[PDB]
Amino acid sequence: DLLMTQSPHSLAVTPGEPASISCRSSQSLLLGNGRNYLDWYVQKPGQSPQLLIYLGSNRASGVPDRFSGSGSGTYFTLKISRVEAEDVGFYYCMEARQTPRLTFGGGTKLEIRRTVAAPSVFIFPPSDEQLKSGTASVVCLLNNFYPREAKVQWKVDNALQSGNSQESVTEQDSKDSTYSLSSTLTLSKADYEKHKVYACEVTHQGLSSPVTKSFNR
Amino acid sequence: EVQLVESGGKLVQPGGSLRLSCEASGESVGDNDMHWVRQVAGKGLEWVSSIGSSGDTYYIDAVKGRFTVSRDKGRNSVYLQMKTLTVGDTGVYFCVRGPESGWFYHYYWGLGVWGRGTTVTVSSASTKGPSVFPLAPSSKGTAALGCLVKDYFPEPVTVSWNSGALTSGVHTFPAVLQSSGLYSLSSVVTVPSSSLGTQTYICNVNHKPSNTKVDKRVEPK
Repeated sequence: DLLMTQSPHSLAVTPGEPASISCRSSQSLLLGNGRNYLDWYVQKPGQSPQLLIYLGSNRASGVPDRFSGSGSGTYFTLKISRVEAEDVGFYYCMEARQTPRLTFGGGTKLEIRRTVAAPSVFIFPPSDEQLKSGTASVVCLLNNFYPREAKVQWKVDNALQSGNSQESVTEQDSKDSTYSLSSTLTLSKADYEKHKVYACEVTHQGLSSPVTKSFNR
Repeated sequence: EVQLVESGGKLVQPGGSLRLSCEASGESVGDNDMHWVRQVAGKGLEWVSSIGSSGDTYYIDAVKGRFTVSRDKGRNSVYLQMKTLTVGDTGVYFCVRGPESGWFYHYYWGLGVWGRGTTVTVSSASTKGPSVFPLAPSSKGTAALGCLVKDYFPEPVTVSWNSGALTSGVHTFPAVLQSSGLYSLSSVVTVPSSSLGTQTYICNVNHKPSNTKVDKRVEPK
């Protein structure tokens, strides 16, 4: 079968600087009419994929001139001449030589580099409504930070927790290139009522030292 | 301008069957090749099947004999009948408009028009609607509040704030699978701390797979 290989799998780029992504086909995509049947698509966060380049080098309608495609035969390159924050997303090549049979490359994640931004941190106790049903979720929010790397530690009466929390992180924002993160500590009602002080301690490059938010049950 | 709308994605037992529909509006897609493309976990695109204007079909080996594409020009629609489904078939399925059938050697413009997708979940787990709890703003600038949407299956859940009027500062987090096999997520918003006394904040949760619509007031405790 025709195989489509993209490289790199991911890259991070400072706005204003160029990005290059390549696609290699196991078989030539050039047909006798001189045209290369290779397209590029982008999928931005929360959106369906959209066409960027068709037939190797032709910008699709509405696509700005920062995007260009080149190559022939079995090797193709997408270049973004000057990256902007709104370019964050996944980029896919696709062969159409076998039309109406198509094959997508595995995709390349484009991340945007920006200046360090400290998270704003918030802690939320469990609601009275949840506690009845025998469960207590404690939520720690880290809002609008960069870089992605962040450490969240839970402490209950100053005892370090392990094994009872889960994190979720947003996709990088298309305007300000930051992340937000939630950490949720799940305890039984009985365990939650055994202790008084609940704290989440956040370590991040943008903080001058780890920040602790806490509440007394 | 053509718009495509897929429907029919739902939770189905392993071994079961499901029919997806794609309805085109705006213009006829009767002369176009139409494609089905699927995506697991919001990453990766896999072409699955296509149908031409004349009803000719094409499939990847992994679905050949189990999937059947068909179309109805009078309803300006395309269909994907799936049988003997497996967990490897779970994902979001997009309908995509291709070139005019038989013309790609002369006129090929890429795959211009995609639907929003419909979600297929192959699992023996039960549908379960979420519980919605407030994340109340702290009594102690910028304030955060939110809603915790806990213990539901399958995906997806949508969250809006104040019936869509409030969009600035909203983060709805990707769902996380708990060890139980149920999903949970939070939606948070940051608002002027001075508005906490005068502005009402309501999170509008919709879990269509379970017919759950819940409005939760979130106020200072």
